[PDB]
Amino acid sequence: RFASVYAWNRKRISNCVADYSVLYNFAPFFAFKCYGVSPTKLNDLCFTN
Amino acid sequence: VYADSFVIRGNEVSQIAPGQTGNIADYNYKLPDDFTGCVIAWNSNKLD
Repeated sequence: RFASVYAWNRKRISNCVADYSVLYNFAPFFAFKCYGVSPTKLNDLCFTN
Repeated sequence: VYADSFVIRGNEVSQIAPGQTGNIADYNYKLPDDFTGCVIAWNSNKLD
Protein backbone atom coordinates (compact mmCIF):
# COMPACT_ATOMS: atom_id res chain seq x y z
CA ARG A 1 0.00 0.00 0.00
CA PHE A 2 1.23 3.45 -1.03
CA ALA A 3 0.48 6.49 1.09
CA SER A 4 -1.47 9.34 -0.44
CA VAL A 5 0.20 12.48 -1.72
CA TYR A 6 -0.52 14.72 1.28
CA ALA A 7 1.59 12.49 3.57
CA TRP A 8 4.10 10.97 1.18
CA ASN A 9 6.34 8.04 2.05
CA ARG A 10 10.00 8.96 2.51
CA LYS A 11 13.00 6.66 2.84
CA ARG A 12 16.74 7.28 3.11
CA ILE A 13 18.93 4.65 1.40
CA SER A 14 22.01 3.38 3.24
CA ASN A 15 25.24 2.16 1.64
CA CYS A 16 24.96 -0.82 -0.70
CA VAL A 17 25.64 -1.93 -4.27
CA ALA A 18 22.81 -0.53 -6.39
CA ASP A 19 21.97 -2.74 -9.36
CA TYR A 20 19.60 -0.79 -11.51
CA SER A 21 18.96 -3.76 -13.61
CA VAL A 22 15.97 -4.26 -11.35
CA LEU A 23 13.72 -1.22 -11.61
CA TYR A 24 13.56 -1.81 -15.31
CA ASN A 25 11.88 -5.08 -15.11
CA PHE A 26 8.64 -3.58 -13.79
CA ALA A 27 6.23 -1.92 -16.20
CA PRO A 28 5.77 -0.15 -19.55
CA PHE A 29 6.73 3.00 -17.56
CA PHE A 30 4.41 5.85 -18.57
CA ALA A 31 7.01 8.34 -17.33
CA PHE A 32 10.74 7.81 -16.76
CA LYS A 33 12.36 11.24 -16.55
CA CYS A 34 15.73 11.78 -15.00
CA TYR A 35 16.79 15.41 -14.66
CA GLY A 36 20.32 15.73 -13.28
CA VAL A 37 21.41 12.44 -14.85
CA SER A 38 20.50 10.20 -17.79
CA PRO A 39 19.13 6.65 -17.46
CA THR A 40 21.56 5.22 -20.01
CA LYS A 41 24.45 6.45 -17.83
CA LEU A 42 23.01 5.55 -14.43
CA ASN A 43 25.23 2.61 -13.52
CA ASP A 44 28.51 4.47 -13.20
CA LEU A 45 27.83 7.44 -10.94
CA CYS A 46 27.88 6.97 -7.17
CA PHE A 47 25.59 9.34 -5.24
CA THR A 48 26.07 9.90 -1.53
CA ASN A 49 22.48 10.11 -0.27
CA VAL B 1 14.78 12.39 -49.41
CA TYR B 2 14.14 9.36 -47.20
CA ALA B 3 10.52 8.34 -46.66
CA ASP B 4 10.17 6.05 -43.64
CA SER B 5 6.76 4.65 -42.82
CA PHE B 6 5.08 2.52 -40.16
CA VAL B 7 2.10 2.26 -37.80
CA ILE B 8 2.20 3.08 -34.08
CA ARG B 9 -0.32 3.28 -31.27
CA GLY B 10 -2.39 6.33 -30.45
CA ASN B 11 -0.56 7.64 -27.37
CA GLU B 12 2.84 7.05 -28.96
CA VAL B 13 2.97 9.86 -31.56
CA SER B 14 4.78 12.17 -29.12
CA GLN B 15 7.68 9.70 -28.96
CA ILE B 16 8.50 10.14 -32.66
CA ALA B 17 10.81 13.10 -32.11
CA PRO B 18 14.53 13.90 -31.95
CA GLY B 19 15.99 13.15 -28.54
CA GLN B 20 13.40 11.14 -26.64
CA THR B 21 13.29 8.05 -24.46
CA GLY B 22 10.54 5.45 -24.38
CA ASN B 23 9.69 1.86 -25.15
CA ILE B 24 9.42 2.65 -28.88
CA ALA B 25 12.32 5.11 -29.17
CA ASP B 26 14.84 2.92 -27.34
CA TYR B 27 15.46 0.21 -29.94
CA ASN B 28 12.84 0.42 -32.63
CA TYR B 29 13.18 3.85 -34.26
CA LYS B 30 15.69 6.36 -32.89
CA LEU B 31 15.44 9.78 -34.51
CA PRO B 32 18.77 11.66 -34.32
CA ASP B 33 19.19 15.28 -33.27
CA ASP B 34 20.47 16.22 -36.73
CA PHE B 35 16.89 15.86 -37.91
CA THR B 36 15.94 18.11 -40.83
CA GLY B 37 12.91 16.11 -41.93
CA CYS B 38 9.24 16.34 -41.06
CA VAL B 39 7.05 13.90 -39.13
CA ILE B 40 3.54 13.47 -40.50
CA ALA B 41 1.21 11.31 -38.46
CA TRP B 42 -2.50 10.86 -38.94
CA ASN B 43 -5.30 8.76 -37.53
CA SER B 44 -5.79 5.47 -39.34
CA ASN B 45 -9.04 3.84 -38.27
CA LYS B 46 -11.16 1.38 -40.25
CA LEU B 47 -8.45 0.74 -42.82
CA ASP B 48 -6.04 -0.83 -40.33
